[PDB]
Amino acid sequence: IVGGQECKDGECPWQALLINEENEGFCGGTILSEFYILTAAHCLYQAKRFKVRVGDRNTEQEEGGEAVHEVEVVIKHNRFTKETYDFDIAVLRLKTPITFRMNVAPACLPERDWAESTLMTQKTGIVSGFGRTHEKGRQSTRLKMLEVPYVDRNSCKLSSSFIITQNMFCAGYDTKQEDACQGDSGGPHVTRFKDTYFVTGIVSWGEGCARKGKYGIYTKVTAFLKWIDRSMK
Amino acid sequence: RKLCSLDNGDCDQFCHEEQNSVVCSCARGYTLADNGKACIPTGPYPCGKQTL
Ligand SMILES: O=C1[C@@H](NS(=O)(=O)c2ccc3cc(Cl)ccc3c2)CCN1c1ccc([C@H]2CCCN2)cc1F
Ligand SMILES: [Ca+2]
Ligand SMILES: [Mg+2]
Repeated sequence: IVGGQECKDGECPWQALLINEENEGFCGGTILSEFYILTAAHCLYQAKRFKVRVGDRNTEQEEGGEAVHEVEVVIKHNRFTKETYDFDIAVLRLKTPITFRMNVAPACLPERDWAESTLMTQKTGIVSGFGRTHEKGRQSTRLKMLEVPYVDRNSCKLSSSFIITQNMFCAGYDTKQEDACQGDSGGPHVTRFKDTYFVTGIVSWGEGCARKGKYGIYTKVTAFLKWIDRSMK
Repeated sequence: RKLCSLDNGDCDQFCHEEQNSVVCSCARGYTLADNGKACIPTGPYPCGKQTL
């Protein structure tokens, strides 16, 4: 995350971190329930074997609430292609259930029609992760969040060098230096409605980070609600 | 602005229009309150709530 703020105690409890053999985060995820994590399909090629960490806000210390979970089942969208980044979604079933607590809680899955009419029409959403804090830099040791305006679909298509499919949406800023970045992929985009946060996107891709005239591109969760529901059953 | 377009039908969460009236509902882990509008958590860690 470029710009934005630290996630303070209990503020981003649905954040999950995918960690490789070396115990380093390489992608984010969203806690959906005690057994399930939402992530980006493209993250599944960035590590041969990986686990999921929850409850972490600082990769340098032990806060007492961190928990590592092994993955039992990886459910990747079969239509995902590296070429277009379309269908950039995957669900992970964990071997053991997540114990909810301070800094560990699921984000709500909304209903489609309502999410599209009421959540996606809000001014902003919130993106979070342990990703780079500058286009060129190392992964953040601290969990960060950033308020990102929803971007008009027309403006986003005009701004993009590549096709923005109906499974994608844009959020962020035209010129202001704030955006998601490398390592934030797969992480949560949530939208607040009456103090309840609903998952609305998956950090997917961007032409660099916080570039002028470019926005962050997210998987449109509302397009996959049935698929997610089936994957969880 | 009418029904669900009028301040979300006064629903805490999901708003649907059945017939010509508002029907509220909630995400899993919540129960619809007796007033048929508010959503009440069933446990200490309901989805979408910061743990503050
Ligand atoms: O995601 C990134 C960039 N990597 S990043 O690590 O800086 C990054 C990663 C994820 C981001 C997510 C958001 Cl929301 C914002 C910035 C990001 C920046 C570099 C270029 N890139 C990228 C990936 C896939 C595509 C495909 C689509 C059609 C054709 N190919 C296009 C891209 F530009
Ligand atoms: Ca820690
Ligand atoms: Mg920009």
